[PDB]
Amino acid sequence: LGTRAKESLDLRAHLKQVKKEDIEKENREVGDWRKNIDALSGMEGRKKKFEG
Amino acid sequence: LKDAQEKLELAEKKATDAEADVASLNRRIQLVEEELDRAQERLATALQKLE
Repeated sequence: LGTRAKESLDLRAHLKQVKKEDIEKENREVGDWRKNIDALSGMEGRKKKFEG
Repeated sequence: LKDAQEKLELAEKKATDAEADVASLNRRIQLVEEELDRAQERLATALQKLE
């Protein structure tokens, strides 16, 4: 019984390690943008839209 | 006539000045309204995220 429990736990732990290795590996892909605002109180362009 | 001449010139300059002022101020009010609306859309995005 102890041997069976040990082998089952070993297999489960090995699978969990294989998963968790890549789980911790590339977890920085969550870096994205937040798109805050600044009120753009300094835009003083001219009316020359020809490019559309 | 000379009196009329000066009156006409001064009124014309004043009119053109007022027109330029109001036009540029209209552009400014457009820009500030754009600021307000785009900020409001940011507000909606933030509200959805927090909820």
